[PDB]
Amino acid sequence: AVQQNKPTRSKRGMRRSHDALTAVTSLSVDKTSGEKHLRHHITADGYYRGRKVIAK
Amino acid sequence: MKTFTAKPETVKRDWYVVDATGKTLGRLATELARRLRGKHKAEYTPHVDTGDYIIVLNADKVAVTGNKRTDKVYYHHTGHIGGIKQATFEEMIARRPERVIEIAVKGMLPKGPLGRAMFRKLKVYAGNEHNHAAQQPQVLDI
Amino acid sequence: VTGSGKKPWRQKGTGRARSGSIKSPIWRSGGVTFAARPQDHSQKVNKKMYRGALKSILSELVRQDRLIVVEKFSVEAPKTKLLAQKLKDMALEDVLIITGELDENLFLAARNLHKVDVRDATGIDPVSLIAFDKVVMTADAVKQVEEMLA
Amino acid sequence: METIAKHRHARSSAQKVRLVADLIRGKKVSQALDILTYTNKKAAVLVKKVLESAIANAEHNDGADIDDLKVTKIFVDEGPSMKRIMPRAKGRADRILKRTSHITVVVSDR
Amino acid sequence: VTSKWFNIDNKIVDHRP
Amino acid sequence: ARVKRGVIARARHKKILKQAKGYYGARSRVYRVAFQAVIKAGQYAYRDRRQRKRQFRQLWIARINAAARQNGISYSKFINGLKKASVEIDRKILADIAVFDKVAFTALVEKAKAALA
RNA sequence: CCCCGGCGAGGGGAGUGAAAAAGAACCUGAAACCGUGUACGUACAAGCAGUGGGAGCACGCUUAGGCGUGUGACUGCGUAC
RNA sequence: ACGGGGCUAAACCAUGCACCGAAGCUGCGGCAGCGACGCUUAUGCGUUGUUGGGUAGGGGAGCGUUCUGUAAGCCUGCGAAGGUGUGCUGUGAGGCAUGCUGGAGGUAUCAGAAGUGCGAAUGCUGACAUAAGUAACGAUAAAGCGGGUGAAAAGCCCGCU
Ligand SMILES: N[C@@H](Cc1c[nH]c2ccccc12)C(=O)O
Ligand SMILES: [Mg+2]
Ligand SMILES: [Mg+2]
Ligand SMILES: [Mg+2]
Ligand SMILES: [Mg+2]
Ligand SMILES: [Mg+2]
Ligand SMILES: [Mg+2]
Ligand SMILES: [Mg+2]
Ligand SMILES: [Mg+2]
Ligand SMILES: [Mg+2]
Ligand SMILES: [Mg+2]
Ligand SMILES: [Mg+2]
Ligand SMILES: [Mg+2]
Ligand SMILES: [Mg+2]
Ligand SMILES: [Mg+2]
Ligand SMILES: [Mg+2]
Ligand SMILES: [Mg+2]
Repeated sequence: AVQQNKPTRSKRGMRRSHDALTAVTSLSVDKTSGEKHLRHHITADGYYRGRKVIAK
Repeated sequence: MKTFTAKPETVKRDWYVVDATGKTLGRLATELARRLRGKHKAEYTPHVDTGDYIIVLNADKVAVTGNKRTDKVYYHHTGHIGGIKQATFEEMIARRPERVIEIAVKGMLPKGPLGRAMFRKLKVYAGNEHNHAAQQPQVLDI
Repeated sequence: VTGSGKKPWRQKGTGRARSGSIKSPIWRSGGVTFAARPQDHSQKVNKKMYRGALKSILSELVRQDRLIVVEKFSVEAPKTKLLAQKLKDMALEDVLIITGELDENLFLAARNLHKVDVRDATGIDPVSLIAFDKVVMTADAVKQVEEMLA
Repeated sequence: METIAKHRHARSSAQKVRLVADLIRGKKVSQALDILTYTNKKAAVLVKKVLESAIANAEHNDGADIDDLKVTKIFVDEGPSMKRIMPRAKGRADRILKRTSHITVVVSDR
Repeated sequence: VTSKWFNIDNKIVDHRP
Repeated sequence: ARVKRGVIARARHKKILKQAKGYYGARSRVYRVAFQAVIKAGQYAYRDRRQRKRQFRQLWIARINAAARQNGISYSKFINGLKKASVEIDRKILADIAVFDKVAFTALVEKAKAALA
């Protein structure tokens, strides 16, 4: 099926009232490196919870 | 000169208490609907609610004439196919007596958002007691 | 219009409006509906209406003292500065000079003056008598115009 | 003082880039740079580069300080679309639009 | 292009003869 | 002599779309829709110039009827008594005194009662 | 020439010029269409979305006041071409 | 199977007096058509009577646009046309003045000629929407990891499965 009348720019932005992205709120800092990472993720230089887990 | 218009914030509203024992149902509802709307006031404006607050006591003692007590039927539909329900005047008084006065007055009020705000000013009780003594209602011998 | 006589699409079934030609004047780059041709815009004037208008025009110039009559108007050399100085003395700037027979010196002396036209008595026309501010006739051109005007 | 950076003819629909740009509107730049790092959107890579670019302009050209800057304005405009052909069943052809965008970021300390 | 296949088919088109 | 319609057509369209300010949706943006809306707005405005006279008089009668019954007489008997007393104030002014000067209005009701009685 | 960027695309300065919002996608740069900002309205309310009445709010005015501009709760009538 | 609420009259019959009720009639202000009669017109003024819903269709009077003459005139880099606002003005199509943009043309008056006015034609051309960030991403033979390069590697190169 297909529409009988063209939907308005208001009905189009009401449908999109739920499409908004939500930001990450909790950005944790490592205890030794002191830098930021996602919670429960290793830091970009290979630390996790104070210990160097990955020598890359 | 423009015709005077009542202003929703400045309008003055008073409280009245009515006893409904022995009064005919319809011939009391028309007096309520006049005063809920404010038709008794020189400042009456069609788009402003200028009426008064009214407490109706003894809603279960209201009277009807003829055989209306057994033969007046209230219908409503529940929204589901086949959902046509009915109640006679006698069993509305038994089950919920206030709805009888409220239903009657509601059909005599204007429809739309203003007629719904007028209906909020009517307080119907089945008994002789009310809780609004702090509002100091006046007796309305109507 | 250059093109083909082919029907752009079939008569029925395509869901588009009916077309029969790409040269249709409804289409972009199609023909003009009532295209022009070369035409002749000349009208007829009765001889008596043409001569009657000259007499009305001529008598108005006299009435508005825009007509000036002399018997002496010529220049000794075909020099534009000579005629321009002559006209300065007479207090004329925009002027039609009508002469019995046209001299070559006066014709050549006036070609470069754009406010001055010089004519023979046979070459007057209605529009030029109304256009110029003043008209100067030699009294031998005043003669010939009246026999021409019967 | 206000400083501007643009990315014109960015290759993404404005509706897709607008989702990312609404996240950092009115944020401090240090806060907005961390938000854009942890957003799993392609447009977040585009928006961040314009944000870093506008930050550098503020230092070099205008003598501004990073710690004061804030994302004052950000908006995404539609750009020209490129038109392509996609062939469908039974000999029909469709027109594909490859939409672009213009991304503008304004930072200011005030 | 040509007509849609259901608009050519007699069974679909000719339902009320 | 070819004439181009561009400059005249634009100004004629801009005249209609300025009268369509405040309308919803295409009615303020699109000429085919704004034209029909500006016509119907003029049809209503013509029709509602007659009705403005009917709706205000009907309002004055209701405010006289309300203030008169506060003095013990209905509208239909109040107006009749003013005719027998040869008082010629129109309803626009009576509805004005009812609200703003209730002591003058009482004097009018007594005059109506005296003539009617 | 400098700066961000991938020795990018794109941009911000500097400079030329009367003009660079004349920057090569370059005179003018309308409308549909899409956005950002501000003022008002809008989450108990039923329909050609206006019109007649109309409170409140915001911004200007000018005075011993109510006028202008925007918005429009509520209300009568109103089934496009 | 009263429009509804409600009604034992707020129903029906008879009599009466109020009042509401329309763009009807009256009041006030304005405009025009047609008659009649006259301060006298010189073809307009004054009074009076009356008329003014309109499709097919007939008659009358105009607005605006492009081009020609008037015009080697007039306005214009002290800012033209065009664009975009605001204010005033006419019974209407319209007109006039000005702020901002624009950056070199425009054109009174009175006549002349028209490719002279668009919302519709399943009209023609270009631009841009909607459905909608939705279906789909083309054989159900199938991938996994380590190293390299690189701004970035599921897909590129090497290796082993
Ligand atoms: N229905 C089939 C066969 C088909 C092709 N063309 C048609 C025309 C009419 C009826 C059926 C057909 C298809 O679309 O592939
Ligand atoms: Mg051609
Ligand atoms: Mg001949
Ligand atoms: Mg094929
Ligand atoms: Mg340009
Ligand atoms: Mg609400
Ligand atoms: Mg009456
Ligand atoms: Mg009336
Ligand atoms: Mg008529
Ligand atoms: Mg034409
Ligand atoms: Mg039409
Ligand atoms: Mg489409
Ligand atoms: Mg869907
Ligand atoms: Mg789905
Ligand atoms: Mg899918
Ligand atoms: Mg594949
Ligand atoms: Mg790998």
